[PDB]
Amino acid sequence: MQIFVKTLTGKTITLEVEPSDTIENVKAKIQDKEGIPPDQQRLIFAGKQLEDGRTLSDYNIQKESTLHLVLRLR
Amino acid sequence: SVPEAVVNWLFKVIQPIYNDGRTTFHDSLALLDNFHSLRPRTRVFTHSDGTPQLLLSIYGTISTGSIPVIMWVPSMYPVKPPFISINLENFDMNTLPIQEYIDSNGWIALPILHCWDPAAMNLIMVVQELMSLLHEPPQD
Repeated sequence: MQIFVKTLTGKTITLEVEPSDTIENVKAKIQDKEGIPPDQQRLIFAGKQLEDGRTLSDYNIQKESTLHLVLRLR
Repeated sequence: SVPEAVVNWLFKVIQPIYNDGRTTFHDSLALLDNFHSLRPRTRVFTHSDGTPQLLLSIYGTISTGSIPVIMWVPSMYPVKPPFISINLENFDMNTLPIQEYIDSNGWIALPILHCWDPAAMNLIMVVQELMSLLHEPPQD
């Protein structure tokens, strides 16, 4: 299953995922492609900030969905 | 039809949020009066750019013959149209024809929302269109 992750700089990212993939696994995949540490990542979809422990399936995220990423320093 | 405690609360939370509080209040109250299966609450909406914003949302089940939805009313309503998502809350994810109408951003692609005229449309009409969504094939 393919999904997209859009960034603030208009940049877009393509990821290969499964519906059972957790948000944490998705952040790990983003780190692999962009080198961004998971701790700086905030993923947002349909008005909600996604929780690391939940899965894509839990948010009804389907193929071709577009998630938004914003980075924050804790 | 609508408890006065709800009417008063509705007027209250709308004032500091909406640019057009009179229209938002009129349209949202009319909606609650027409569809008893819908309820209101405010919740923090997180925008794509990360900005949090407290907004009024209306939620509940709508008949199509049924689907649980969450409708958000943007602070610029009616200049900007409302937006609706299927309400996954408490469902056994092991489940829809409605899915073919959900855009990549997770919103229900209701035609009326893309062909929006802020001077002749309201929230009630939006729900009405949702009730007939399956009568036409998914556009884009």
